[PDB]
Amino acid sequence: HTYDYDYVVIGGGPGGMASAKEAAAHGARVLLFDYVKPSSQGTKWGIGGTCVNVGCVPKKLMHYAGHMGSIFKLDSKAYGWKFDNLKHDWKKLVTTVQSHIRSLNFSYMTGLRSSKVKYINGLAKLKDKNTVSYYLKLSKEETVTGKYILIATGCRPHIPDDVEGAKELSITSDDIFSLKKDPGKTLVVGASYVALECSGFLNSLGYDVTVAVRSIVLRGFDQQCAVKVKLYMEEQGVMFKNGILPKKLTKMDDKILVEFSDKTSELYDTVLYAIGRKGDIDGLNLESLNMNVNKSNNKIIADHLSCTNIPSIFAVGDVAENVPELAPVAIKAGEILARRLFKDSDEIMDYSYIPTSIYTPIEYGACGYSEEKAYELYGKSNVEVFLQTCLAKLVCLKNEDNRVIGFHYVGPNAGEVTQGMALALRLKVKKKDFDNC
Amino acid sequence: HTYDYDYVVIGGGPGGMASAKEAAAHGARVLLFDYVKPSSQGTKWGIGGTCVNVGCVPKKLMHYAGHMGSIFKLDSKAYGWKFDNLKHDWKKLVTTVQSHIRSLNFSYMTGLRSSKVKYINGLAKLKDKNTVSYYLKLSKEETVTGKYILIATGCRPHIPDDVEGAKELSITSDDIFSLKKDPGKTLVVGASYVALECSGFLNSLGYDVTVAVRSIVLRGFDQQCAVKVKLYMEEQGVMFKNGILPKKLTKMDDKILVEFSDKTSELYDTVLYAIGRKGDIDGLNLESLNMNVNKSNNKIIADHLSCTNIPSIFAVGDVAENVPELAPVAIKAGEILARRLFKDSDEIMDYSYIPTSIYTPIEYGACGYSEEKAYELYGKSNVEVFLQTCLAKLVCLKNEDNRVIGFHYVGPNAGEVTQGMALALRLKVKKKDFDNC
Ligand SMILES: Cc1cc2nc3c(=O)[nH]c(=O)nc-3n(C[C@H](O)[C@H](O)[C@H](O)COP(=O)(O)OP(=O)(O)OC[C@H]3O[C@@H](n4cnc5c(N)ncnc54)[C@H](O)[C@@H]3O)c2cc1C
Ligand SMILES: Cc1cc2nc3c(=O)[nH]c(=O)nc-3n(C[C@H](O)[C@H](O)[C@H](O)COP(=O)(O)OP(=O)(O)OC[C@H]3O[C@@H](n4cnc5c(N)ncnc54)[C@H](O)[C@@H]3O)c2cc1C
Repeated sequence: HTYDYDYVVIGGGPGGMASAKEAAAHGARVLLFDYVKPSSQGTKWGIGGTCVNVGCVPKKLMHYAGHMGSIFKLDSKAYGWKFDNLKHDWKKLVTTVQSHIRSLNFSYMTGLRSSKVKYINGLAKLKDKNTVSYYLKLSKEETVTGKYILIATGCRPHIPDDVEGAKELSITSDDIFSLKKDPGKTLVVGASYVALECSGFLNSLGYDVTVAVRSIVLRGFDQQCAVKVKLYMEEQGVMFKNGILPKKLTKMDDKILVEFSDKTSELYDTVLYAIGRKGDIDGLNLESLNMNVNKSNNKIIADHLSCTNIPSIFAVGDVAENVPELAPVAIKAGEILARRLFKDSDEIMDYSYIPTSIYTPIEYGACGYSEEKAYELYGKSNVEVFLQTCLAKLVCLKNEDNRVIGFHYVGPNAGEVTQGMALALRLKVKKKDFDNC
Repeated sequence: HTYDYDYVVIGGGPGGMASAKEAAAHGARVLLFDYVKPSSQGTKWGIGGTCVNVGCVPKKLMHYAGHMGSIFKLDSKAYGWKFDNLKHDWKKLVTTVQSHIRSLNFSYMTGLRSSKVKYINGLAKLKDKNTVSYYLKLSKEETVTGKYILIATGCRPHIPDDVEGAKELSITSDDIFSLKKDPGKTLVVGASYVALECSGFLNSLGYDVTVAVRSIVLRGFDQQCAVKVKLYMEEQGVMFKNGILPKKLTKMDDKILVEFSDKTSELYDTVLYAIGRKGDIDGLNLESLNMNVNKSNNKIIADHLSCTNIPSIFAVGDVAENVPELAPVAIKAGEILARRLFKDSDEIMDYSYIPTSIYTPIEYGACGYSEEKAYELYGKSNVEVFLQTCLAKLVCLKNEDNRVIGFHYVGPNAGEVTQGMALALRLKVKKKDFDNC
């Protein structure tokens, strides 16, 4: 009618993509934007967003490389295997990782045209409630109109501005997976699942890794398991600086001089910041429409309907506040919105009992409620916990037939196990059913 | 005062163990026998039964050894890991395996007395409805009386008697996990999940294996997958002799000349039989009490309640007919019987939806009815199938909301995936649930 496109998505990640290929799968004409702003270290990559280029894919691949070395050094010789001169080539791992990422970048290209979604390689910005201005990447504007707009820009790794040298001298998850030079003696700053996973496979590869955590590691997860992971990581050679953080970074002849709140200065080889990520919003001119944005984390504020502060606009994925930063949790929410918008669907997003799996030296799969968080919502009185690397932790409700609220496992292949249990939780499994299984 | 014991258990395997302890855990005077008759190659072992000494445990340890290699060969180098002079010491592996097996041997021993279950290391024989005779291990016979008697003697590998030289020249699973000398060029006769697993890890270790099958592999599971597993094993270097079996085995300078039905005669270093296992009942004197036994496999015929024709005697584990040969399936079955007997329990053993995992080169975990099993039971119009190393087979009912009845996954970690999804099936999952997951 009087709109260039019915569906104008901003961001080519799993979410934005997942929704586009869905809106076009129901007739609607969809225009999709995706442009990778270079990292703080000038690193760039192809179409696919975070998960593919600097997330799940490269992360898991790296992990595997680290797990091999771990298997060789711990078990290999005990199981009758004999080998000589065991060494690891960093550049070989990267070339393999980056090679695979590129074969996906192309695999996703030939995917858009197949779904017939007009893809433009340019960074977009909000011109008007129904209009989207953009720059094709030289900068000359080009405007477009759409019946509905989706914001799926996700987030980008956060680096502190108050810390002198941090921004310029350190790297992030954005750079590590395509890093040319050897990581060398590495300092990892943060306690996220990313921070521990990175310092996790770096240590397994045989690097001098050191993690600086302000307070706790894996905040948001069950802390009885979090502590077991940290202890294990410490036994494997990962050293933690508890309560100490970098105050300033200085260059010293191809080495980084890090000064901690400790007043202690230990010069490292590579500094990696993984203190969290904040939504990529600053370039979307949102103040011009007074959108509901969370200042703390820079995310769009979205109701479960996925509707924004403005009726015309929507938000899905890592940009939405309180929405778990997972590839799958982002794909579905995008699928549903497409049906809500173009198939007159009545289904709404389900954010409960989604399983996450941290790929640390010792894996930690989690689905449902933490123990402590289950106490806040239901109280110790009404919450019962059971144990049942063969450790498993089941958190269930006292008052309603010990129905399982949460499930946590710190063991080999936790990712695999937790995924199955996740479906059992949705079917409202109960301890009764477990012991009798 | 009537009998010497309240409970007399013949068999020290998983089933016998689990039961005796559960019986003693509720106030019953329990006597338990266990005596490992030497293999056809004179191989003997400590207390714990099959799973521990010549089953699950060792099998899994061996597989893991082979798996390492497979990682070295296939993936190691691609991930930046370099090394020299890769070799495998068979002896080192057995000493590691056997060491662990012995650590368990002692664990269980100290466990029984810890649960106060009078244990005799003698092989038993039925004297009458509630009297058991046994011989210490010259001979003397000691009788003992019991209110309830349980037989849990499991099975032992089968070697054909019609084939000349087989019994004397060839080996079985009883032998391999403690084999002094190298297996060398190995011929594995049979297609059982044991048959494939063994030839699998032997192959992964780097031996010249050869599997002679009658017709099909893994009869009883979903053939669609059984074909995948065979194909993959072939690509990995396993040679299958289809529809060709040995008709005679001859000795020759430390090698064995195997003459096949093919009219072809080739020579191997080691010939392993895994064509199936038959219940160890022959020496129980059961035919004295006209027991109901399945003639083809020498198994006791069991009640849903684990009852024989003789109400004073019960049967559990692997000796019972149509009872799946899994360590867990024998424990739960042996623990219910105990409660049933000594704690007036009204509970019955459920056999449906029990998960198995085949540790072949490519793992294949299964749970629920097979595709052919489903059809014959429910009908093709009634049943629909859905397919997801990333592919899973779902066999669900058309008529009742596509409730899953069979889950088959051939992948990296089938065991884990199958285990989890197993519980889901018991909760009566639907394809509708899976799609939503
Ligand atoms: C190291 C790491 C490991 C992870 N591992 C896992 C895992 O194992 N499993 C899991 O489920 N999740 C994992 N995640 C999280 C997962 O990657 C994200 O939650 C998922 O990618 C969400 O995608 P999204 O569409 O919401 O945002 P994104 O995937 O980040 O997509 C946003 C895209 O839009 C583009 N863009 C941004 N701004 C603009 C603009 N204004 N104009 C045009 N284009 C723009 C960006 O280039 C970006 O590529 C991991 C994350 C990280 C960092
Ligand atoms: C190679 C192999 C691999 C396997 N892997 C797995 C697996 O991975 N997972 C799984 O769940 N299951 C596995 N199984 C099956 C599992 O081992 C059995 O199903 C389980 O051990 C059942 O034990 P049971 O107590 O019923 O009998 P058994 O374990 O065989 O116990 C019977 C015991 O009684 C003793 N006995 C026999 N006669 C007498 C006598 N008259 N007097 C005194 N004692 C006697 C025998 O010496 C024997 O030790 C495997 C089996 C094999 C052969």
